[PDB]
Amino acid sequence: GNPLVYLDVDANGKPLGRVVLELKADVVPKTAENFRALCTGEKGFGYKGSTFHRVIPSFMCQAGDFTNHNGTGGKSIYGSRFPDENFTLKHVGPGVLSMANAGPNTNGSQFFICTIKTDWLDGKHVVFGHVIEGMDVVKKIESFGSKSGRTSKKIVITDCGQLS
Ligand SMILES: CSc1ccccc1[C@H]1CCCN1C(=O)CNC(=O)NCc1ccc2c(c1)[C@H]1C[C@@H](N2)[C@H](O)CO1
Repeated sequence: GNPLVYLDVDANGKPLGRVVLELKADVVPKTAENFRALCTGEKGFGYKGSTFHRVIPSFMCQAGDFTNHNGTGGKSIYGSRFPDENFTLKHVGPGVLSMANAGPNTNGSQFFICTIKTDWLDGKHVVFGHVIEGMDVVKKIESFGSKSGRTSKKIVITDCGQLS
């Protein structure tokens, strides 16, 4: 079946709660596996201790640059980049989990959680899961963003892992 993973998120060193994500290994196994392993940290690196670096209200919350912490970095469990697996899943609404990229076939570790339907990203960003619970925590994160993407508090994934 599909993995269930979690992100525990702080704002300025104080807990916001837990986001639980289903990873659609049934549709995008390579993309799901990358995220799963970055949550557990089992390859020796991952999301623990990294930030939501770009948060745009009424759009999405972006994270996963655990190398440069500024939106330029991150890496996959396979290497520095990996191909777009498929575009079967669509950006249908709030809670969609999708890969950030620098154009075709540049998936690394950066990802975003949508807070609206972002259907204009269909065919460009690989969707690979969704929020199961903790959408209220995603809304808390969203509230510290701005149209520029700059956050008013430092938003950190303090812990993350796999539930099943
Ligand atoms: C910025 S609002 C926005 C507006 C329109 C479309 C998309 C976006 C936003 C919101 C949703 C996702 N997203 C974007 O994806 C923007 N694009 C980046 O932020 N790109 C940085 C980025 C991503 C992945 C990777 C690297 C660098 C590095 C490391 C490794 N992966 C590879 O090797 C390539 O270089």
